[PDB]
This record gives sequence, C-alpha cells and structure tokens, in this order.
Amino acid sequence: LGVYLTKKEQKKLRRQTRREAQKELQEKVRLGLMPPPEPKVRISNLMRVLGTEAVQDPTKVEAHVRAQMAKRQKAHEEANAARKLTAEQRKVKKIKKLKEDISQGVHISVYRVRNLSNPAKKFKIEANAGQLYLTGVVVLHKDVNVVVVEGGPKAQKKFKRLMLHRIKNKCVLVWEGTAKDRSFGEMKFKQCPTENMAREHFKKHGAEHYWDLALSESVLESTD
Amino acid sequence: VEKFGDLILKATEPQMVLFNLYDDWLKTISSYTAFSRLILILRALHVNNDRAKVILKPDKTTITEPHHIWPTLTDEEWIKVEVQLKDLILADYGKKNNVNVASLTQSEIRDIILGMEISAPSQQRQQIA
Amino acid sequence: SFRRQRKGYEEVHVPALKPKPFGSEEQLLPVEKLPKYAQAGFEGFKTLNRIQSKLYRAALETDENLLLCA
Repeated sequence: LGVYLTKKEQKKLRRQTRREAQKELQEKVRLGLMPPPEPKVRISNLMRVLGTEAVQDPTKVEAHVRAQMAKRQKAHEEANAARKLTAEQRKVKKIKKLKEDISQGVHISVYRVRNLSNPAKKFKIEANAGQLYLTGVVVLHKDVNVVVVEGGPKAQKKFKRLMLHRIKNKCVLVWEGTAKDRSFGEMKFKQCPTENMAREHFKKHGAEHYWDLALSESVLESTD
Repeated sequence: VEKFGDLILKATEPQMVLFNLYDDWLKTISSYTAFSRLILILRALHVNNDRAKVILKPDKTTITEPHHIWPTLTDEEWIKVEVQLKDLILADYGKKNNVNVASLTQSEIRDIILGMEISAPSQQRQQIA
Repeated sequence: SFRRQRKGYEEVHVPALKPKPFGSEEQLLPVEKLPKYAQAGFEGFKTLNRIQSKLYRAALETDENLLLCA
C-alpha cells in the first residue's frame, strides 16, 4: 500500500531537492558550462543595479530591464499555458472520465416517486444519468414513477443526493443494494398505464421484484 | 525653453502656473527613467540651447503639440535622441576641458552629466605622499 | 565551435568554409594558354590559381578597368 509522509519529511525533501538544484547550478557555473547569473533587475532595482549607467542613456536601460522582466514573465507563462491545454485534454477524457471503478459491483438504487408529471425533472434526471455515466431505467404508471439507477457508488451517491435534495408527491428510495452485473440498458423512459405491461418490462430484464416492492409500498401508503 | 521665457516675459502680473515636464512618457517608462531623461535633456539645453534644439527634433514628423512641451517621439527615437544628447554634452565638456570623449569613464561621464568638476590651484599638498 | 564563454572569455569558433566548386567551363588554367608577353611574368608557375583563371581574359585580353574583389 502507498505510504504517506509527515510534513517534516515533506519540508526536508523539498529543501534537499532545492539545495541539490542550487548546488548543481552553482557547480555548473564553476565549470564554465553556464554563464554567471545576471542580477535580477526590476523598476525599483534599476537605479541600484544600473545606477552608474542609467544616466548614460535612461531609455535604453528602461528597455533592457523591462525586457528582462518580460523574459522572466514569459518564461513562467509558456509552461503554464501548455499544461492548461493539458487540462482541457484530460478534463475531456482523463480528468473527468472516471466511471467510479464499476467493474466488480454495481450499486442499484430503485426509487418510487408519487408525482413525476413534469418533463423538466425527467430531463434533469436523464442529464444527471448521462453525465455520471450511470445506467438504469424509468417506468411511469398511475401515481407511480419507478426510477432504477445502476452504476458506481459515487454516481449512486450523487443521484440520491440529487433526487432527495436537489429535486422535489414524494420521492423515496425503495431498494438500495448491490448487483453482480448490469440489468438495464441506457437511461430511457417507458410509460405503462397497466401494471402488467410494467411487470413484463421489468421481468424482461429480471427486475420484477422492484416493481412488486413499489406496488407493495403504494399499497402500504394507501392502506394506512 | 521657448514655452517658458516668452510666457513669463509677457506675464504682466505675478501668478502661479502648473506644467507636466513628463508630457506622456510615464505611460511607457517609470518616473525614474523619466527624471533621468529630463535631467539629461536639461543638461544638454544648458550646454548648447542651439544644437540641443536640433537634436530634439530628428525629423520634421516629430511635432510638439501645444498641450505639452517636449516633442513626441517613438521609444527607439527617444533612445537615439538621448545618446545624441549625451554625445553633445561629452563633446562640449571636452571642448572646454581639452579632454577626449573616450578619455572619460562611465563614472566620470555620470559626474559630468550631474555636474562634477575637477580643479586644484594648490597641488603642493602632494607633500602628503 | 559556434560561440560560448568558457572561463573569463567568450570564444566564437566558425568552422572552415567549403570552397566554391569548379564548374564545367571553369578550371585552373595552366601557363600554356598565356601569350608570349604574359609567359615571361609567370616564371616558375606552371599553373595559375582559380581566381587568376576565372578573370584571365578580363584582365589580360581586356584593357578595361578591372576590380578584383579577391
């Protein structure tokens, strides 16, 4: 397993690396492979470094010191810009495409909403399922919205927080568990006014127990 | 400067006026560089006042707008005018001291631009050595 | 070669430039093509140089003002 290190060791390692680099540069200067470093001159530093020569021709001195400052600034900028292009690259493919490591276990959360007649909530649920790459299905019936979402654990935890807090007639998770493999395809909706058609659609993938649990929860809500 | 002597000679009553000796140079150079350039320009003006005026405008394109005093020039044109004025000052100092321009050193040139002089009517204090 | 500051001084070394190759109508002309007035001046030299052969007719056969930028 990977092992961390204390802040003291972090500071010592950084200090040792920096001292190593500085000694390397200094001994490179010693052997003539590197020109001796030039003083770092800014506007305030101008009259201190080039005071005896700025009176000769001040505008040329200003140009030289501004050129040095711009050289340092532009040296800093190139690497940053290149690695920010690296950001775009990964974000679209290596910094946002994780899939939550869903290979050996698929977390399946099946919830039963009472009122889901608004198409905006269904569109937001489809966008959240497509953005988080979570599979599942949605079945509509008379005061019944059975939304099953199978995916990773982080995607299921995001979808439960989106459906329970970010979406508003009540929504409750009827069955939150784990499965061996995937049972539902892409995130699509199916309108079934009869319970037999929804039961056959759930038994086509082997998930008729979720529809039976939703019917039992509706019967328990209508009884008491 | 032609903008000052006439103005004060036709001023019939005492008053007070404001000017901006750094016309617009501060937009591209720090006030330290502006002051150094200004003091060099005034040194040249005090030296000659005739060849200095010629060096102020290198071409007829450079036009002094009435809003300010010194002519507006490009940055490289300013560099060239500054070096020409430095050559003017050094040559005129050599004219009055029989010393070559190359004979002067960097610190010596800085001193001359600032206004240092060297004299010794009683050199017999060489008896210290 | 190139240029660099080793220790206290900047050494700039440019390598040996390649000479101009002789064409199909340009070669080192010997002293057998010189006339009788010019053969006495080339005493001890059986052949001539490349610049002397490339401008032989412009300087010996022509009495114009020659400008040899050799």
